[PDB]
Amino acid sequence: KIEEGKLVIWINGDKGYNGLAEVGKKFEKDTGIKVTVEHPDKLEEKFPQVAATGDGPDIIFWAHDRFGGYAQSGLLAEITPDKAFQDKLYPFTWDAVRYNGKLIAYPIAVEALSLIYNKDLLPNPPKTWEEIPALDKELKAKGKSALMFNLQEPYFTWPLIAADGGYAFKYGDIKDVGVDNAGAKAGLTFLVDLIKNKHMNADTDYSIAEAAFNKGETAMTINGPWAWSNIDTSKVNYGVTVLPTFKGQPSKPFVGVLSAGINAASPNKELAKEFLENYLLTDEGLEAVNKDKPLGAVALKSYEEELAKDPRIAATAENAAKGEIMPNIPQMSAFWYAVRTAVINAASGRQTVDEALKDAQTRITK
Repeated sequence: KIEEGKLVIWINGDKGYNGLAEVGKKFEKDTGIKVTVEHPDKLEEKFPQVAATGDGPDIIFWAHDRFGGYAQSGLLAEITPDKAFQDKLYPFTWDAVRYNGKLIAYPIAVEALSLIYNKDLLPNPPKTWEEIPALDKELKAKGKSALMFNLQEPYFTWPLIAADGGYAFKYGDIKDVGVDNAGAKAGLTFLVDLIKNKHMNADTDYSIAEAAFNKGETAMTINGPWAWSNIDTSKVNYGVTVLPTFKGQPSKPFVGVLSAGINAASPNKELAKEFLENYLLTDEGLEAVNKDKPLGAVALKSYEEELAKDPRIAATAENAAKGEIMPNIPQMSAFWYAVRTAVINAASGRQTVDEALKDAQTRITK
């Protein structure tokens, strides 16, 4: 099964696995324990198959949303950091790793959508959604549009739909979803109106929105940190800020937390805890991973205050703190399917905000 006296770590190849490997050697030279870092493909799929037979890595890195399912099968060890350490990280990053009331992973990085704007076309971006319809009319007078973002994926529209009262699964509880409540309806209605008044096209997807923004056709777009590299090479003078409010309340973008779990079958749990708590989750450890490939916003308060010197990271973290934690539970799949259909049928008059959303509520509660 899992070897004793060492650490095998799994993380995705699109991360700073080389940087994490450096943090490992730093551990080796300090204990004599070899830390092997691997980045298998479909690792999010291989874990539940190797761990089930008592095998696999000691530590697995991945987005928090898949961890609920791992802990459901008892593949994850309940971690136990003391109050002192828990305080070194942002409180909300911890709610992302709580399952059935217990902590099942350490939060590493934070991710969330932000409002991106062309500083040349829009010196002062709108603080609210309600002021966007008007703004678009002004920009139309010059041949430019106000906003353009992916409308096909609920992941991009959820921020608005949930701004006022809207929410996925109630914190923990699965029989309590806020998809067809008054808030979600108000938000989706405002979204559909923008499409009806021609302020936005119902066929706008990711590629179209990105092209429009980079070619300088539209003033704003909603995207994540993974999109910045594209805009940089576009030269366009852009900025990243907090998302607009809707009816006085903040937009609720889903939050993704890159988490580090400990294999339940691992005989090196104490070592894993040592590595993660005193070697990785430190300003030096994270700065070694971030240098390889940026993590975005981090859960470690001390280091995050250092990364926030970037606008873009600071905006990411602000939007996240106000966001909603992606459904950690396994019932997540239904939600995405249900909401996606609703927004689409709602946008193309196939159904009304009431019908669409109501059908989505049942589909998820079943």
